[PDB]
Amino acid sequence: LHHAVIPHGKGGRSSVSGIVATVFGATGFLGRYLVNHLGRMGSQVIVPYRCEPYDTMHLRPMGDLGQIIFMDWNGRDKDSIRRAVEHSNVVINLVGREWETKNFDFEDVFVKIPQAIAQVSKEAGVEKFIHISHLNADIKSSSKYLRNKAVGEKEVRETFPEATIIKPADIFGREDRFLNYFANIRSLGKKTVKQPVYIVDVTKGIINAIKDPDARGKTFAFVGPNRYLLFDLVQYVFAVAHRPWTTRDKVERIHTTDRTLPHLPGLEDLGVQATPLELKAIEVLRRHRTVQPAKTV
Amino acid sequence: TRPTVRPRNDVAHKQLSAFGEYVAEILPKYVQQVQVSCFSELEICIHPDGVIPVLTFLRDHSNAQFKSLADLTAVDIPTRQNRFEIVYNLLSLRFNSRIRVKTYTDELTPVESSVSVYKAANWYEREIWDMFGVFFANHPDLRRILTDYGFEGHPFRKDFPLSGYVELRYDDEVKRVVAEPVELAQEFRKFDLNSPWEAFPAYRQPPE
Amino acid sequence: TSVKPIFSRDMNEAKRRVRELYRAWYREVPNTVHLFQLDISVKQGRDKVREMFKKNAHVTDPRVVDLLVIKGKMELEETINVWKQRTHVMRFFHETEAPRPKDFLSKFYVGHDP
Amino acid sequence: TQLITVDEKLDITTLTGVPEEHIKTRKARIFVPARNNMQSGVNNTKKWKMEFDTRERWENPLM
Amino acid sequence: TYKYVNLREPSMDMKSVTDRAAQTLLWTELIRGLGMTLSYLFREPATINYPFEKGPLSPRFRGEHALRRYPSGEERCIACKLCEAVCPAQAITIEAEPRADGSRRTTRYDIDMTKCIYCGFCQEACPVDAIVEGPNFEFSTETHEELLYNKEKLLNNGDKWEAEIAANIQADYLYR
Amino acid sequence: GVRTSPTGEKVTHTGQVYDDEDYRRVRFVGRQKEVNENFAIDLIAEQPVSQVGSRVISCDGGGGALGHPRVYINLDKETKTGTCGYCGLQFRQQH
Amino acid sequence: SRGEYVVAKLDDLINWARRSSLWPMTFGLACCAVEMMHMAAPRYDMDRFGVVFRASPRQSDVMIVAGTLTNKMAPALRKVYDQMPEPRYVVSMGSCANGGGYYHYSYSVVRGCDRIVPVDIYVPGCPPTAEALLYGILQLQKKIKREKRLRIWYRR
Amino acid sequence: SDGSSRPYRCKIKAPGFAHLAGLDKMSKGHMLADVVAIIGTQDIVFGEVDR
Ligand SMILES: NC(=O)C1=CN([C@@H]2O[C@H](COP(=O)(O)OP(=O)(O)OC[C@H]3O[C@@H](n4cnc5c(N)ncnc54)[C@H](OP(=O)(O)O)[C@@H]3O)[C@@H](O)[C@H]2O)C=CC1
Ligand code: SF4
Ligand code: SF4
Ligand code: SF4
Ligand SMILES: [Zn+2]
Repeated sequence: LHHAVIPHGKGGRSSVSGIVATVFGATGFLGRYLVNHLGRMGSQVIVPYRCEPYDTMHLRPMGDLGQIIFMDWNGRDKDSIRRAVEHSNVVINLVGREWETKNFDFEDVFVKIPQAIAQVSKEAGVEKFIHISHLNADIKSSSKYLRNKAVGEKEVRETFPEATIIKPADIFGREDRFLNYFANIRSLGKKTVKQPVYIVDVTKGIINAIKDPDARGKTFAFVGPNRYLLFDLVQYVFAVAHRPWTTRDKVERIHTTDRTLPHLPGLEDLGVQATPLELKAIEVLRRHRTVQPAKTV
Repeated sequence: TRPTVRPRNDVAHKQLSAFGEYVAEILPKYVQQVQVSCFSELEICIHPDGVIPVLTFLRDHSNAQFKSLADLTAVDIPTRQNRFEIVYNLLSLRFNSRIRVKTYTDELTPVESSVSVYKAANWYEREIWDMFGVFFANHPDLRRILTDYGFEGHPFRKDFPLSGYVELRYDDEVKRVVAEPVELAQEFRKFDLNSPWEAFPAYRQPPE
Repeated sequence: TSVKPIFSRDMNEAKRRVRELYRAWYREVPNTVHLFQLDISVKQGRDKVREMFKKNAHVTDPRVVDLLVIKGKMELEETINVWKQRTHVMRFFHETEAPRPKDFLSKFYVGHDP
Repeated sequence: TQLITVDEKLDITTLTGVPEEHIKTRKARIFVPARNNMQSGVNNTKKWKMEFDTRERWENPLM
Repeated sequence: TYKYVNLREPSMDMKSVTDRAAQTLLWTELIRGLGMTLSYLFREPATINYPFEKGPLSPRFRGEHALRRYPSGEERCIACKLCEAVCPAQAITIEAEPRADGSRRTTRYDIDMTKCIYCGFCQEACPVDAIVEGPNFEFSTETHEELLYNKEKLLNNGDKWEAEIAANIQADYLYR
Repeated sequence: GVRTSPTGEKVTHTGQVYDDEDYRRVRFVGRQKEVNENFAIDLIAEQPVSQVGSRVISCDGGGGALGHPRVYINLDKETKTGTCGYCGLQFRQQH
Repeated sequence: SRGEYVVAKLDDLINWARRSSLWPMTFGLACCAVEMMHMAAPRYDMDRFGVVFRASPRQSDVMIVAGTLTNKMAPALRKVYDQMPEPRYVVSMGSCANGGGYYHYSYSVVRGCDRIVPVDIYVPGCPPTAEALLYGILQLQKKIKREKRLRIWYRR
Repeated sequence: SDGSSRPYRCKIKAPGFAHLAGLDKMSKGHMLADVVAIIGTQDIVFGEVDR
């Protein structure tokens, strides 16, 4: 343990937590929340960004001076990844897009990029690697999203033996795409069961997995405290919002039930209390305003 | 003595001493000490229980006419049991004079408000509360005026540190500015600048 | 030992003023929650009010609790009108603060703070 | 009479606004400071001083 | 020794009353204001063409801090810590040790330009004219840490601006 | 003349080089480490030694009021040249 | 190819359009606001740069934090910044909004306005001279001039 | 002054602090658009008012 990485302080903004974390794709939603949680305890965060620097502007007040280092990177440029991760002691992978594009399809964003990041981090001698996948990721799924997630997480686990794979079920928050997708529809009802998990709980679970040394090589499953049927969930969403972009893959994903994985550790094994939807739905959907809770199975 | 020393005034010293004797002999109930400084300033140290009459006398006597209120200053001296020194500064326009009235008050005991004498103090002592915690009884509207709304404690007390106990920073998770414990990037370097040698022989305290 | 009182002559009048201040705060809490479109429930805010009232409950000097009654009444009056923002109301709920270690073992692990 | 006989303990810990962590885990020290041995002056050793124990100060990671 | 402004009693005769009525109806003072605005339309404006033109400044101008050198190549500062003691904002941090040849020199001379108030106490307290509030003012930065100067940035500033700081101090030192 | 530590990072005139295991070098990648190419000890190492004929010499750094305060240097010891404490110049007696 | 050249031309067109009409929101807090008003004098004349004087905070493009940002004003400044439409830029006048400056160790002063809002251009001084803020505004215009929004959008 | 080289207490009296204290009496019976002139006629600068 080097002297510059030994923690000090009282865990405040100006303290030292001794974490050198490279967060890939930190300009998104989960990346923004992870950078906010990492910067408040006094950690060194290295953010490789592909978009405009202005879109990274909101990442500046997340920490103290010099604790967030923005640098350019490219998905198919291995040397940029070697540049980014050769000084960090933990790498977090959050790269993912909900829809395919002309330059980056689902395979190149879910298979090639995570495997390349893991291989580069393995060659650079990093200590802790975290890869974010989906809970319902299966090889034999009907949609491309879960297929590519399953293949990518298999390749990541094969490439890095100590890779901690984190599987959120479905995440709701201020800048999410689950409750904001439902409330803005003004697809249909089915028999699917889902158990959403609060974004702050996922971020705290990731941070608690960073802190402990016993979580290396595991495969967690971040699921919410209560399971909801889709019809009651969308009725609750429309009732909170005081109301009377899409693709085929999202349509398939909405009509897929959330699987149960009892053999894998969850949020309670990391000391995280799963916040229910009824305590945060008002905060999430107060923007849409110009109530009985949903029934749980 | 002539070129580089400020000249001394003696007729103003005599007139201020005469008026101090006149005040001390005209209100023996509340006056405790009367002093005239070297630079011709008169200070009257009186009891707190006469905060209202004495100043009212200076507001309404024919020979005083201290119509204007200049200052309302609180001085915190922790080594006394009455650690707060409330000081009024009065200005008389007819006779063109300045006077200083001093009283002592600790944390818990209140002092009667001087709003009915000078209305300007209706703001001034309000700030005193917001800086010292000295309660002013029968004040019309006494609340904080300078510090933050959620501020705990009083800053100008000598046991209060220079930097506060909380700092404000914006958090995106709660989408709000929030208070956190203070953690400075650089500690305020305390400079030991007191000379170990005696400076003024005429100001020497007697030994214990 | 004889002192000048502020508002209350003895402990009973200070207790009565404590009761009246708590009654006014309990009346205000739902209106404060609704006015600032707060994220908390009514019972959580009343629990916070009770927690402050019982945290500041180990002092028996009538002048001290009289001054605390006056300061709480200033807080109540500031919440009567729209003088505070959402931040000043939410400051009482230490939500963004990381929970400090309390037991001896975790305090030994994190540093030298007793 | 306008005077009340109070024999209670003079405690204003709840009026100063200090958090509890800095009124129970701190050690106040009342002492007369020692004369600086490189000087013969003793004017700084005439008043009692109140000080607090030094807590943790670390190095800034940036600079 | 006192003059009564706004204590001019208006004339009550027919001439002044009729003239005031004509002023009220015909807007004569408004016509005077229009004439003044027309006269001030045609004057040449005082707009200097920045950055191709620069404002008038004095040799005593206080700007970016810099560390000077002797006319032999050696750094002027002797780590006497007067500037960090006189600094009202405590922007100057000095850490020193005796170097290889035994000379008393600095190892860390940090000026926090975001803390500094540009008061010039360091440039007058310095007994060897090492630190100077130089003439540069166009050094706005895009990042906060670029305004946190170490010893190397100040020495580079001194090496960059010595050719004009020496002339300014030569023109100014007889007033000090 | 500066040196080069074998991590690729330049050496300051103080002697401060980040180690191979120091993460703070991530603040330099994509940017540059600003150092001074004119070392003060090397710049004064090429100054000649002034030979005078007086036991006590006086130095003020040149220019009068634009130099350091005037200091007197004794040159009795012929083993070591008398070096000024402010400007670093050294004087030698001919005898 | 055709697409990259076309989006580059459109990018520099909209970039010139945005950088040539920067409408500010002046925060009249302290000394540096008076220095801003003296930069608005006929000698320096911001208005020839396409920069209007004293625009409403609901239509402004840039905000100049001139003065000390205390604890009692930070929620108001954050509310004003959140109300101002995208794209929004922040220019920091003085040492007060840079790092607190004189009042860095005061109990009720926010140590830099970077802790409340993202800050693009830091202008040093106490107060910075009027031509120094003019150079900072020109630096902000050059920072806008090299923006690559449409090229990144086409590449993504 | 306490005898050392530092001031014990230095109160700043503002001319505009007492001038703003009379603002409640200043604008009694006037229109809401007159306070931009009642503030104007008193040289009120918010530096020395708030210290
Ligand atoms: N729906 C959900 O919330 C869930 C998400 N996950 C997984 O969590 C991760 C994070 O999700 P989320 O925050 O919602 O995603 P976002 O779409 O919000 O953010 C993705 C981030 O990665 C970058 N990025 C995306 N595609 C590429 C690419 N081809 N090359 C380079 N950079 C790229 C984006 O850059 P830019 O700034 O240009 O947009 C952005 O910074 C993903 O891997 C996702 O699959 C898991 C479970 C549930
Ligand atoms: S100009 Fe004044 S405030 Fe700035 S570094 Fe020098 S002494 Fe300090
Ligand atoms: S006052 Fe001058 S010689 Fe002394 S430490 Fe400062 S810069 Fe160096
Ligand atoms: S930086 Fe200086 S000039 Fe500007 S507001 Fe602060 S004290 Fe005033
Ligand atoms: Zn010399």
